[PDB]
Amino acid sequence: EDFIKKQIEEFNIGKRHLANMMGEDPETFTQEDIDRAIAYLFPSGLFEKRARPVMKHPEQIFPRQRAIQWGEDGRPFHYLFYTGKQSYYSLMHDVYGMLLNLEKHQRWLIKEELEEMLVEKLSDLDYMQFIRLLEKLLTSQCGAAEEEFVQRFRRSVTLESKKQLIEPVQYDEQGMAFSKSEGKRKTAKAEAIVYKHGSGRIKVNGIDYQLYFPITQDREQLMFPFHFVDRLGKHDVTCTVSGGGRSAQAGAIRLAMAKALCSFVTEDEVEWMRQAGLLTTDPRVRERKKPGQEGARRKFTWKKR
Amino acid sequence: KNRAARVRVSKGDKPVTYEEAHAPHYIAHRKGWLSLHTGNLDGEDHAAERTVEDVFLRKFMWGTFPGCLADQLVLKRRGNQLEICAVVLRQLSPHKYYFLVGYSETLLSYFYKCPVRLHLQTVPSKVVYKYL
Amino acid sequence: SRYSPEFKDPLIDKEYYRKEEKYVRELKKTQLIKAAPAGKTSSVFEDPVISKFTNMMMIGGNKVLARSLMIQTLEAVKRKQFEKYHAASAEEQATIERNPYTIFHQALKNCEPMIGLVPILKGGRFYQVPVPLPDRRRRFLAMKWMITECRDKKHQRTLMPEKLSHKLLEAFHNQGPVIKRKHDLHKMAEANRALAHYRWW
Amino acid sequence: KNVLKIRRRKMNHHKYRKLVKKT
Amino acid sequence: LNNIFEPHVAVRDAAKMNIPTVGIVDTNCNPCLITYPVPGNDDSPLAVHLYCRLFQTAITRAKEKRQQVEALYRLQ
RNA sequence: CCAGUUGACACAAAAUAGACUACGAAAGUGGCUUUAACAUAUCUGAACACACAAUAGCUAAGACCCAAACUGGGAUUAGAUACCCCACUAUGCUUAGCCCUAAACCUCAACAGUUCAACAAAACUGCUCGCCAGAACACUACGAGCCACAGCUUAAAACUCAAAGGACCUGGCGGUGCUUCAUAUCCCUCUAGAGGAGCCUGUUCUGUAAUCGAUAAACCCCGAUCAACCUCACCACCUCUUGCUCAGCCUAUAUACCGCCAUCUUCAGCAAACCCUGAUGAAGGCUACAAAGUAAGCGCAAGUACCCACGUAAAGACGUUAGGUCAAGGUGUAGCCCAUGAGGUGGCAAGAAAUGGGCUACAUUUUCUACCCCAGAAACGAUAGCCCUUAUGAAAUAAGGGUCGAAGGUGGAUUUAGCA
Ligand SMILES: [Mg+2]
Ligand SMILES: [Mg+2]
Ligand SMILES: [Mg+2]
Ligand SMILES: [Mg+2]
Ligand SMILES: [Mg+2]
Ligand SMILES: [Mg+2]
Ligand SMILES: [Mg+2]
Ligand SMILES: [Mg+2]
Ligand SMILES: [Mg+2]
Ligand SMILES: [Mg+2]
Ligand SMILES: [Mg+2]
Ligand SMILES: [Mg+2]
Ligand SMILES: [Mg+2]
Ligand SMILES: [Mg+2]
Repeated sequence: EDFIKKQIEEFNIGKRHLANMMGEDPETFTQEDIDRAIAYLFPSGLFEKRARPVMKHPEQIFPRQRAIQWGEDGRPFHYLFYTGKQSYYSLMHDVYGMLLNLEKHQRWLIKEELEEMLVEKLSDLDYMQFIRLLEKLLTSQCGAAEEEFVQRFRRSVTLESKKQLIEPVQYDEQGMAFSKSEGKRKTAKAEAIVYKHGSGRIKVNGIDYQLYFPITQDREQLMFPFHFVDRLGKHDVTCTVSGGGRSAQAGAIRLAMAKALCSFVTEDEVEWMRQAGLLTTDPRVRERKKPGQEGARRKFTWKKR
Repeated sequence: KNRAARVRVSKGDKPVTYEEAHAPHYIAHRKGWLSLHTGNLDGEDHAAERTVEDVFLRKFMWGTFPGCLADQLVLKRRGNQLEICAVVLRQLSPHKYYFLVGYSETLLSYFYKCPVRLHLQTVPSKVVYKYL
Repeated sequence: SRYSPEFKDPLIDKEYYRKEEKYVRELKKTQLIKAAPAGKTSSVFEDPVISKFTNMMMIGGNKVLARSLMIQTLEAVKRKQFEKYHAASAEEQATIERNPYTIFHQALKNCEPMIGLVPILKGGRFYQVPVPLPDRRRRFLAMKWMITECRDKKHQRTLMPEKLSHKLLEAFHNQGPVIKRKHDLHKMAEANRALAHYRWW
Repeated sequence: KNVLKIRRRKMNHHKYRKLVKKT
Repeated sequence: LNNIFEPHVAVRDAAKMNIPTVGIVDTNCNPCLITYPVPGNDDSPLAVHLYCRLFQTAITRAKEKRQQVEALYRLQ
């Protein structure tokens, strides 16, 4: 235990010297100085994130353990000292006493989290018994003080994934309600300019979509979003496609058009499109060619057989 | 398995250093680079001669001190500066230390046409990684 | 597999996408979506069964050429059917179909098998035991039969689109090799029937 | 224990019976 | 006597550390190494209530007399 | 005479009650009527005698549809007096001439009583006879008794040795019944290269002045990101014990190493230091209405970076094949010290025979062409090798121009990765 204090004092002297280095007047600096140091005079470069130079006051990094467990002629800090982990059992006894008191009157954390909170290494069945006792307490006459005391060991709900980042209609640049977007499909990117009016054709890369992709699958993919939203003809575009080749560019244009549509579309249809699958990028992307194999995942023939 | 530079568990209080305990797939992850020389660079060329010179200097410096170099050096080429960071151990007296250091410095400076200088590793604790 | 467990598989059609409602909306919102491929489209006209057929017909691992050839053959068959129908009577739209989707549906109905012979074993000897199969499995088997029949690798004369169109016209009304193979399989299954008493599941 | 000490006894008895039946 | 058909194992641990133990033994117990076996009922509630009340009173009076007499003696 | 309602011929066999308790020294028994049925109640006292037969068997035979020893004909059959299907001969029910041996075990003798070497049919003493204190030879030769003439009661002596026998400890094993179960890993299902074949390519090994590395498990487009004198590290002629080495060895001991790494792993844990469970022995430390784990140290977990966090390069613990290597390179020890090193000079490239790892075709897919998809030949694949050569050299390897322009019509139960 003395080594902990020795290292703490050594690092305190080191931090004093570090503060004395700078000739400025702010002694209670924040993480800015540590960041500047790691950027200038401590660039390790190790890929890992633990062995990197993260020098910090060990007053909070060095963990703590049970201090003294006895005083004048033994005398621990509780009557459940010989039971191992006296704190947990004392808390359980207090919970049982509160249970009996309430009876007379009338999300959860993980094991590691409870261990870090306390100073005991509890198992799983003891945690289950503690949860059972807490549930019995919450059920025994629903109040307020006890409910808050029990929730202290719990967290809020914090619901996510609900609304969609509605993009503005964008009326600047020109006198047309256009909207930027993008699309990805096996390493590819684009930037479309889907207007709001213009019930006619579409200019794909400055040229009509007749001499660009005579295949019907390309036109079907291009219609995918407009057909899903039912706003077919009433749309003009002057996108600039790049990267990919055929199906990649088709999917990129499809995603760009879907995003441009969702930009200025009712929340209902926006959510329907987002849930149908035509906004994000599927995981089907140019993977890493396996060096220990002939092709992609195709391993050698008589490997295990 | 792979024992490129690691040592599996055995006892508890055995001798072992940082370089004497690492895996091949952790050359740049949990382990650093003991030679930040101007050789294996890109798109810059010139690597064979640089590596040869680095190996020669490392072997010469290891042969200098008798029984005091556990790990290799960490050469540094700041243009025309050859900085050595040897893991030297307190051998005997400081007179011999200074004499040998000055002799080697002058010899290397007059031979390689570049200033050379080293510094001992006066630390009462090695860079032990795994307790083993 | 790269399909991470955090993502999910959405739909493709927009049949229901024309608007318990709040619960379903929240459930769909609590999902990480991917992206539809090039073949699968939301066009209500483009029936997904033809999409699955083209997917199964992926020759050389290329869906573009397979889809193009399938669409060309479907267009040719539709042209022939409408020439046999339009250039004949007035408006007899009940005796002959009206789209290639219906043609493919009829072909599947006429080729979709119903019994699946299986060599079930009980220790070290197989046993003829007809094993049931759902609609998806029967459709896949019919598609594989059609594929291996169209590309039997033994014609050595006719062309791919012409062969496909001829075989489709045959399977239309009780003709072609697919229905013959189905009948042969049914006969082989009905030959030895008193043997399904050795199934472990 | 098990029936193990009688195996050699039976072997000897069978050898004797075979020798008798032979000649 | 715990919930399982078996006495408490702490008796052996105490015998393995030279500790004079007291025990409210009964018919299902095994007063083999207990230095002060206390036969009595263990099913009735009033019995255990009286046991615990007597223990509390006795130890409290013992501690009080300890404090008083030890102070009076050290004052010498 | 197969299925029988109106019935039929055995010395058979005890459907539930048999879940019942008995005697007999012990065999021994269960659906029924009758003759006769349980000795001494102090114990023991012949393995030199009176008698039983456990089941079976020789002799004289009676004798039950019902069984087999002798059985024929046939799954499987590589080799089956058994196994899978029919019944039958000594014998099962009966009277006599007979060995009475067994697992006649309840391996634990009858009475008087009293309160753990291990497996356990709990412990402690008297009474009576029997038993042995080297096994295999030795349920046997020989001797004594029996009407057995294959046997029974006893049944020994030689060469070999450290014996020999029983129990105990957690494991590998479960074609052990079962529990969690295997997600492309496994059968039911398939997507598809390769199996019959053209080209690059070597494997068991051939050859001289042209070694090759376990050249199975982890080699056969592995080291070779490749074999004209270099690369081939392998040998001879001009000369040596200064051989360019104040000599080295690419020479060898895988039963001695450093060195890199798959494998089981697509698991799940190993243990220092402590404290316990066996009358403390080989061992173990075992489950929350809690029955002994804290567990130095090595771990999945935390991913180490990215296409985020699944998925990729690589594991993922103590370890798994005296694992591959004395020669990818160096090395204890031995040998060369008229070399197996070599200073300078000369030497291969082909598959006798089979095969597989990659690019390719059997079909309009071999040619994609001005258009990557709005227009189509030979009706086949329309090779290699060879010549002109991009490069050079004392012997061609990736391929451009000419010639040949083939090999066989997915060809063997199929093979391997794949849940995008
Ligand atoms: Mg007697
Ligand atoms: Mg007598
Ligand atoms: Mg008898
Ligand atoms: Mg018979
Ligand atoms: Mg008979
Ligand atoms: Mg009878
Ligand atoms: Mg006897
Ligand atoms: Mg017996
Ligand atoms: Mg080897
Ligand atoms: Mg490995
Ligand atoms: Mg990990
Ligand atoms: Mg990997
Ligand atoms: Mg080895
Ligand atoms: Mg020589």
